[PDB]
Amino acid sequence: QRQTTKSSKRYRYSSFKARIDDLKIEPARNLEKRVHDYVESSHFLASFDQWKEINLSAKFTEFAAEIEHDVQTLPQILYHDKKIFNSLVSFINFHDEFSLQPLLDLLAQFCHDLGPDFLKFYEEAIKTLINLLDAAIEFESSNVFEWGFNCLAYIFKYLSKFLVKKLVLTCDLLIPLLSHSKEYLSRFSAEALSFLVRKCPVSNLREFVRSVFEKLEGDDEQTNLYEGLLILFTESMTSTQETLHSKAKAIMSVLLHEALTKSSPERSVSLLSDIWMNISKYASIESLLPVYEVMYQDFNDSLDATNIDRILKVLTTIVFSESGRKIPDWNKITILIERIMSQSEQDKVAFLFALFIRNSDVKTLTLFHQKLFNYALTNISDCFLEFFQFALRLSYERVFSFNGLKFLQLFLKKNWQSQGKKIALFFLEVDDKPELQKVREVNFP
Amino acid sequence: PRAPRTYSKTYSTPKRPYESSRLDAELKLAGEFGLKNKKEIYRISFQLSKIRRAARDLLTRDEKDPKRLFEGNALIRRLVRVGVLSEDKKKLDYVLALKVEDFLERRLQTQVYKLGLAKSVHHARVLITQRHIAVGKQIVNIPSFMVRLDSEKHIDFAPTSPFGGARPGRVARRNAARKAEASGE
Amino acid sequence: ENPADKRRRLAKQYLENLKSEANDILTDIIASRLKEDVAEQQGRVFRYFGDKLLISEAKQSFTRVGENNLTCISCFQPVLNKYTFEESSNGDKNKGRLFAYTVSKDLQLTKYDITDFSKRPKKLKYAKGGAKYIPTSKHEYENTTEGHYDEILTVAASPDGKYVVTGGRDRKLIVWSTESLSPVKVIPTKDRRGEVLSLA
Amino acid sequence: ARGPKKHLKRLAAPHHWLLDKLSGCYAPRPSAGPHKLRESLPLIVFLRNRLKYALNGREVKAILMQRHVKVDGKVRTDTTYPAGFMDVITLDATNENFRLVYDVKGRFAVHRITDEEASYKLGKVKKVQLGKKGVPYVVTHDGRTIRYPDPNIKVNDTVKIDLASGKITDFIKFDAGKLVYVTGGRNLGRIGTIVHKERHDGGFDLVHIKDSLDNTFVTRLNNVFVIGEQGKPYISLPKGKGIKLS
Amino acid sequence: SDAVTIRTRKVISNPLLARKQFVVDVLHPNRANVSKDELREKLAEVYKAEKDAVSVFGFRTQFGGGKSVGFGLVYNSVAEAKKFEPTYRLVRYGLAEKVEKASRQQRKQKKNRDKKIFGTGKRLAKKVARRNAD
RNA sequence: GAAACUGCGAAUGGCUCAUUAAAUCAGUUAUCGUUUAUUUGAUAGUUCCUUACAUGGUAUAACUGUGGUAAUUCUAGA
Repeated sequence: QRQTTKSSKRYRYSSFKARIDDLKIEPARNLEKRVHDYVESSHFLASFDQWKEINLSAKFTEFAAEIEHDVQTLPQILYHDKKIFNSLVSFINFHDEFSLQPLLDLLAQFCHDLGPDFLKFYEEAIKTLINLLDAAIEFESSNVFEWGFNCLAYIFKYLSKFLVKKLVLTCDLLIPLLSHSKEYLSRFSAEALSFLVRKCPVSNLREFVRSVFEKLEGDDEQTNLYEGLLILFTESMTSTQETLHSKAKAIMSVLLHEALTKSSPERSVSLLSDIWMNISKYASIESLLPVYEVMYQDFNDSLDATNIDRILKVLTTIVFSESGRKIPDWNKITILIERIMSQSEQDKVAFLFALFIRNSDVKTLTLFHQKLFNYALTNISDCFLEFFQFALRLSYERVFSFNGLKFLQLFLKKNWQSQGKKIALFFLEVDDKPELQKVREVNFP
Repeated sequence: PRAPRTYSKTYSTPKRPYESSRLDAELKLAGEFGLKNKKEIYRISFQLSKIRRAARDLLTRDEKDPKRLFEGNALIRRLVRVGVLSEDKKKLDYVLALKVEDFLERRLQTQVYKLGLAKSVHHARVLITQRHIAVGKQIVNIPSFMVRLDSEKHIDFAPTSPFGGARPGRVARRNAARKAEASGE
Repeated sequence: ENPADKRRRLAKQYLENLKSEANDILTDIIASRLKEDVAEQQGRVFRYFGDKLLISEAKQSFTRVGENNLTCISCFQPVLNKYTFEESSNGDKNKGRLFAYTVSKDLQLTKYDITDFSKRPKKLKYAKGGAKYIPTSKHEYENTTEGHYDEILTVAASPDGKYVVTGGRDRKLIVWSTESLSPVKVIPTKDRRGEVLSLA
Repeated sequence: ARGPKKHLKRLAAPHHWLLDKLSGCYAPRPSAGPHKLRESLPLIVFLRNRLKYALNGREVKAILMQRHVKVDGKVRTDTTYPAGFMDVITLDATNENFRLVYDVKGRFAVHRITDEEASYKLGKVKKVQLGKKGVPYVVTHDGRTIRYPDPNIKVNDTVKIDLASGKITDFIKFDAGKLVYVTGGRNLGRIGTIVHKERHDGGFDLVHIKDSLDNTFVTRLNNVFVIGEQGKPYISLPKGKGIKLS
Repeated sequence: SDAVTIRTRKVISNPLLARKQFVVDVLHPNRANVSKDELREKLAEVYKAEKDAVSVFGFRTQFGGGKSVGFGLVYNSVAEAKKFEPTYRLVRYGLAEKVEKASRQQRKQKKNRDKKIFGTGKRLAKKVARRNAD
């Protein structure tokens, strides 16, 4: 229970964790009268003059002395490129908060001026930034976290096309901050790199997805990298207020293919499933429908391989996600189910069938319930009793309005001698509940 | 429970208020300088009485006493800035020999009449209080303004007025609108 | 396609020109040139040609004019911005054409071309006053007759190369365009003795 | 009255605050604290009437509750805290330290102060005593109790105190020929070397002081405050260095 | 003929309340009394802050006219504006809302009545309701 | 976040000069003759010592309900 009903006073306390949990990153979600984009004699010089007025600290005053003698114009910046940057990096490594605000703003704007020539300072700029952020962990300051990650967002935004072309080196740089063992570091770094992921086109995106799945199998033992990748991709898809967009459906297609390859890790398939879970909980069905089309399309493309259990994993996630309120057509889902069954020609099958029995539509179950229980009776033969106990625990009255007793009797007639102890355990469970009197009523071989 | 602002009486009736010589004196002063009040003449005579009393006491004190030097130099420079005491008379004896005609000549309506923005002293008074005359940038409409020397060079008509500047007054432009409509009919 | 990249491109061409001029001078330096082109902005004298001048051979040329009693001259010289990088002059048909504007007691304003430092000032265009611009009220604030009617006395050319403004004993102050010498605006001084003596 | 007063009229206030006599009836009664009532500067007077960093008492509350003001190393949030004489008031966002010290005209004086000088603070050892469990301490002129002093520290002797540890760095004896600041009385703000302590018994010991233009005056031992040796003030004096002129 | 000319003096960067405080001299010849809305727009354009950050108050036209001297404040963000401004000035500039309350006498009289009621009141209300119901 | 318990404040402020002629008061002293909420700075390992400290016990308010009375910032029983 976070602070929900605001009070009448004006100055709340707002502890540090509350401020971080309130904090987000996107300055394009934000907006104001941006001074550096507003006045244009030189971006660095405009921001420098505003901060010379605003800030009165010893460290920024010394920096102001040096570089105020150096820069007054754009060829002066373009010539003394190295001196300015090394002085900036010197004071950021001096690590003083009162001066840490304007130097971060100036680093962003200095890159904006020095655009496609910044790519030689860019690496150790990022290094000093992440060292600053770990120092900020040591001295808790939501201000410092907000400034530093806004500087990273600005650098990504200003050098979009080049880092997009070279995406795998950027995440190779940010993995010490993406897989960091703090929830907010992984959250913010994932949001920034998520903006770049949204900006990237399809081919470099495919390369990046393949590389990051390989890196996740490398960090099999790590779970916080998994969580960081999850929050990264889900924000790249969800980025708007209620509607994921066309870049999100393209991202979903790329992730679907490169996860349904026979080389991708099943942990990465679980990551794809959790991404789909977050998206299904977030977005509405009108904005969701083309993503559903893409998913059904890619299922029909690659349904026939050694990836059938993998398809089953993603499909169980789909049918579970929230309810039928996000699912367009259980008829198409039924076609997929029969396709997967005919291709299979176990436990996940029982889970899928139980989730379909509980969550799907009765108007489709009226014509699929025969084939469903026949698929269960054929394929998951030993598992059918476990499936039936799970179904009765999830929703008993649905199968009871349907034909649970008859299919149970047919299963008993077909097979009783292999798992009679399992039969006894099932009946031993179903005695105590007063809601299974038809199961108390059923007949025997 | 506030602190009291201080007020002060600016004039003072003389000892014998009815005396033929002083009545004709004030008639001469009022008609010559365009005044309106024994109140105004007593205002100036009270200021001059205070000044000459201070100067007399600084005379009676010892020469090169620091009290005399300090207060006498301050009094002399204030009078010189007013313009009543000239440059070459920078002494407490001439401060003793000043008079009401000097002060009423440093007033503003006398300066406007003397510089020639007005035909008479009463015309000068009317101009000032109709807000036509500025001293530098500031519109003054007080006929007892006591200019200094630099200000005395700076007196001129005001940029708001119809006389040294913008659009004519309501009488002129109403007459012009009337003549325009009468030529239209 | 981005304005920051356009500024960077103009600055890079400027730096190419600086390195080439440093090489031709050689047949430190670039840093000093940049510090100079900024150091115009600080208020200290820096331009130090006090002894490089050769006055003993300074070539002189009188040019006699037609009207009588030139009163003032102001010459417009186009320079280059350092913040943006286009030029000082407005049009593209000028490209740094040194102009001069002269005003004369004959109520005549005249623009000469002086772009060449060997030939004489060539009279490009002119505009003359006269007595048809005398105000009909003569006693009012309105003095906005489009010409000059008595004794123009000072000229000044705007640095953007669009306007040149002239003022004289007629207590007006007229801003003329720089091409057709057409009077775009006329501001009375609104004073009976407000004669305009010198502009800057 | 049947108890302690809580209000101060405007004209009742100490004169050296330079409080103008029309902006109200009450002046910030300085809360009980280290310094006495008639020689203390509340933080509202300092921040508003002197630095002009605030326009209202509500802005002084905003500053202090934002926790910017530190008085002798520690954060204060009471707007009428009695910041007295020889004080260190650091504003961090403005990067300034202020030694509060008197001027020649008898008023308090902002003194801009660097970090290495703000790190310490003088204090006039005024009561040396033996406390419980047999430990000795000194009581300086701002209530600061410092256990375990040097054995040579006596009454009326200056002690330079390290602030961030509350400890005694060193001390300056009271002999003739030291540099003496005068704090109360007619001559307050006149820095002069002490010539002779005229000492009476049961009365008040007067002190004959002679300053750099070799002018001589007399004050009391209560108003005398030792700064340092001849020509070596331990603190940085304000402009004019405490010399009364004509 | 007319061009409002704004100049600022005594620009004190006050980083404690995150603002810049100055003194605005307005010259408006052949005109009167430029609006605080217009001054806030123009000061926002000058100082590159937002109009919601800029605040001005206390203007005074001189005798004769043509000049009015005042005061201004420019916060470093609209967030700092909403944090440090007074509520009456936020009401002026339209940021906050003018809350609706009863007059001083009405509030004090309701205070005195509720001061005379002890407890919540509802058991007493049931008691006197059935009492008058007898 | 109402109510009520708890803590603090209500001893300041505002008004008036009735009384009082070494009394109040003004200037000057003393407390080596006493109390002091608050503010500020310091301050308290006591290890053991014969038969729960991962933390003892009672109540009462507000509240639910039953009432009295012409009536009050009245209150009773449970």
